[PDB]
Amino acid sequence: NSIQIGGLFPRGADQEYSAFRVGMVQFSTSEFRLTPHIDNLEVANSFAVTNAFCSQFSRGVYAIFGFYDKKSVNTITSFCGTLHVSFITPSFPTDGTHPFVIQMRPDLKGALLSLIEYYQWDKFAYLYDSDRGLSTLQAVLDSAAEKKWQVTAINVGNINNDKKDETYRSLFQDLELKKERRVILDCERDKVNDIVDQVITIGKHVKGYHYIIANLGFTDGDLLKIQFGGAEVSGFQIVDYDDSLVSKFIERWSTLEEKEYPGAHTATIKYTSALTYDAVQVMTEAFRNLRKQRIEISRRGNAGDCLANPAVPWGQGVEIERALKQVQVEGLSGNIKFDQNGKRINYTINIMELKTNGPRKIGYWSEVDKMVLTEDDTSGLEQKTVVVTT
Amino acid sequence: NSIQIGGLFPRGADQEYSAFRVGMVQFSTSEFRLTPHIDNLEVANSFAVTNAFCSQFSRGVYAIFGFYDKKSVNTITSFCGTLHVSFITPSFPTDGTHPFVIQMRPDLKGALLSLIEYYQWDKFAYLYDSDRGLSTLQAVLDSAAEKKWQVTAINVGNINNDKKDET
Amino acid sequence: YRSLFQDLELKKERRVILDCERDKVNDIVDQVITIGKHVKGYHYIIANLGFTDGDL
Repeated sequence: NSIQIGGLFPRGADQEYSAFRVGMVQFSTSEFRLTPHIDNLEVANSFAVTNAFCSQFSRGVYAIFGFYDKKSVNTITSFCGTLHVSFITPSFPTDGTHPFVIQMRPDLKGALLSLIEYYQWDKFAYLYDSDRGLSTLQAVLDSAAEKKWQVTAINVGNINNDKKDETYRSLFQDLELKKERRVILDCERDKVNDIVDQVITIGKHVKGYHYIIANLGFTDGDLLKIQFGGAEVSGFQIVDYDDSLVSKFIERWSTLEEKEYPGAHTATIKYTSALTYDAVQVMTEAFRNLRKQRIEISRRGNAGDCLANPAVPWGQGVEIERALKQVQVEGLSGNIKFDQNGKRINYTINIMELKTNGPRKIGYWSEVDKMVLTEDDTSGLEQKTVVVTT
Repeated sequence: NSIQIGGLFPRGADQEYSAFRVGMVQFSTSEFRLTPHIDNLEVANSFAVTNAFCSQFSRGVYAIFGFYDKKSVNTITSFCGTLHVSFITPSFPTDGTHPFVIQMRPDLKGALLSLIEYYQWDKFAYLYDSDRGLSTLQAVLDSAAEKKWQVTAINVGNINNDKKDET
Repeated sequence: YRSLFQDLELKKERRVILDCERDKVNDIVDQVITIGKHVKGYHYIIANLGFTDGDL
């Protein structure tokens, strides 16, 4: 039983495509086989997104999948909201509730809030890139109202690569006027690298400074460059490597030849690709749930124009979502659950700290339990509580 | 020499369309007269936007006119940039240098910062709707850094109208 | 290297004269970068004619 689905991907997202095919291999079943429709179009062109979308709609695919730009999110929400076509996504969570918008990336901001609550910062700089969405900034500012924080947010993503240099030295010099010791970066994997590099060159990775890297790729980042600077560094990890299923994933992940699956022949993996690999599992789990519900879904693949007026929804697709959010299985990120809005729920994220020996977990942020310190920290290994009689 | 053009007026903007009619009256000329393709569709719905857009595109209209949402801006920019079709809007300006884009609103930003400098303020709240975009926010914060300003921005616009009083 | 400069910390040295060939010069400099001991309050003296020849 072929089951056609979409397969949008940004170019240069090779690791995700590789892990995607890995998902196709790992979870293939005799009962039916998925029929991906790969499309390597840039997400920057919303029109091109429209093109691929109508294209797969012509394919009559029962599902569509891919990344999206903040520039593109409104388009996907508009169409999938209109045509009642379900759409899973690794990308950052939608700022607004929408139908047919499953989203693999857990909300991160609340954990960030609790994280600040732990360090009890009163004031700090806050760098950010626009591309993931400014909503996090809106959050930290709203908190800043209640928490009387004097945050100094600044965008950095406008800067050209060609002059990507002095702009930083000018920037951090500005931070010196406030003598900031505390900054939360909020940038892309690459921008994280360049920023850390410039911090190295200016030497502000010395003890007395501190940093917070607002993303799931904290372990993914190459932090070895600054491990010894004495400044403390901490971030987030959706994917524990100590997990059994994870280590098992690594056992084969390293093995794959790069020629077939480039970027895969490594000890680790980007969390995003991991979310992809999980997402395929979720999809296939849903379709497995369909036949058990014995619900026919054999819609015509000749959907015709997506621009057709009226754009009548095909109800079988509408049925699909009803199952999709109800799905629940383990993945590389661990357990996953969804709200009626398609946002992830009941997720828990592993707070991380870099240390001289290497990076280490210290606690986990539950959706309800918020920050929770581990058992390691709360002990007497290096130092414990002393009873003073007086 | 009648000349086909687009028409994309969001619902509930009657005064705008009326003004458009007055514009059609004041500048009508024998050399040519415009042929509007007026439409009343939700600005928020990028899908419907694309629908009417491609619809007029089927007309092959030599120009298009209408507004856009901050959500929809990427749509129309992506199209005029791709389709090399000219377009004009009275909506708030794009943050980027987008080809085949015309826009009637001069940026209020520099005048705003200037006005700030005139009062020589140091501390202020900054209430904002999301809808016109956060560019002014990025700007006022930018000037805030160098000027040692203490901004207190807040997103009032997400509040539900059902209880738009308690908040 | 890290063991080495840590030893310098016991004397809290702010002042060091390197005297090495340009390759090991560059390496030691890189390590100084990684350990971050190139902030204000430290100083260095590179004892060779290649002071411009090396990256700085």
